[PDB]
Amino acid sequence: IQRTPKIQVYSRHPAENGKSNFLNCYVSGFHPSDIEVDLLKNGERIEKVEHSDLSFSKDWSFYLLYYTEFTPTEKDEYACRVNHVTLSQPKIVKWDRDM
Amino acid sequence: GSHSMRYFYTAMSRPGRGEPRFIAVGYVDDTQFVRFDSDAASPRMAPRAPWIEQEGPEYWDGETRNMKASAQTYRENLRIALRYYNQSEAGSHIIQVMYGCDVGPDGRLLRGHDQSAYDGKDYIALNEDLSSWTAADTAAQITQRKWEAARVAEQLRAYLEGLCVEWLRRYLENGKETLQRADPPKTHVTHHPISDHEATLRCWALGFYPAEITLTWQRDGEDQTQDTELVETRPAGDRTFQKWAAVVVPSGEEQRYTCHVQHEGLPKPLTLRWEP
Amino acid sequence: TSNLQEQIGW
Repeated sequence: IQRTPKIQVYSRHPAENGKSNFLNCYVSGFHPSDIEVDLLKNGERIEKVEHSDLSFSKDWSFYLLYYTEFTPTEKDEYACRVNHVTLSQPKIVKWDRDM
Repeated sequence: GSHSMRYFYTAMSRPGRGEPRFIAVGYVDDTQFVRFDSDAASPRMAPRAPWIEQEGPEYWDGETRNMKASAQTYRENLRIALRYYNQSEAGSHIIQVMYGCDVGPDGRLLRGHDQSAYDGKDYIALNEDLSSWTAADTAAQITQRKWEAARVAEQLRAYLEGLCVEWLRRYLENGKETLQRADPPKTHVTHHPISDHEATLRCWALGFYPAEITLTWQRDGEDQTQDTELVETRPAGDRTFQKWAAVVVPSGEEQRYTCHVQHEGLPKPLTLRWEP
Repeated sequence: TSNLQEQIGW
């Protein structure tokens, strides 16, 4: 009856420090549709976060893109925090430049 | 090439928190172009792509009235489904609907679609003949009998073979600079040592449209299906998509591995390898 | 353009 979200955290363009970019958190494959997603900068919640309109795949599971514009640096850590009925506690996926 | 138009509806009950939310989105290929959300302060069918904005107020008013009508119908269907499955009024449930048409390069209908789901499971689907139904269970068989009695498939068939194909043709022309442009992937291979004995080769595809793509790793020309990590194709946020495929390779053996990329935007498939 | 809701329903 329920499917847990897959989570990818990545940037719109290849990251280089000091240049403007977009931080993406793609959640997909989940059911039901209610889901809570935060983008984090050094562990704290980013306020200006937009998301795509709810749609779904051929297997009926849902997907959403959360995104915000950011400027990466070498020190700043970014992450995506997701809660869903299938998850006992929120999952935090860290942004890795290389993935 | 070929093209498709799809509408997706989601109706989401929330007992104790108002009436079920109804959201609709429309797509051509991988490009969303309209949305409707009953939870918007002023619900309306709204543009989500530049080439639909030129449609006149009659278009937007007609689409808004239709989605309000659909919202009411699917709120009623959620109540009906509770009766069909002997379920209580206290739980939250979801109806989903997908329908639309596929056309070939010459704009003729290839295939029509109209399928529904209840709580993420198939419920009823119009068959490829656009005249009969497949019901998933004895509840959906009631709907099937109802729709057979009212000749619902005949109305869908007329829509799918007519207005659906004709509006898709119009949208494809109005948005031809984007809907009829394939953006090929920009590709490269990266290398990440894991240990003294192994390293990861990751084959990247970036900035491509449409989303359909094939990325494979071969070793000595043999596909590495079971040993390749393949992430789901993901949106970049600028229309385009991203994907990668990775293999763990023995140190020194990097050159036995080749990455193969197929995409609509590429005249010929690409073979890549790590180039230190 | 979306299909006109005929609202027979389930």
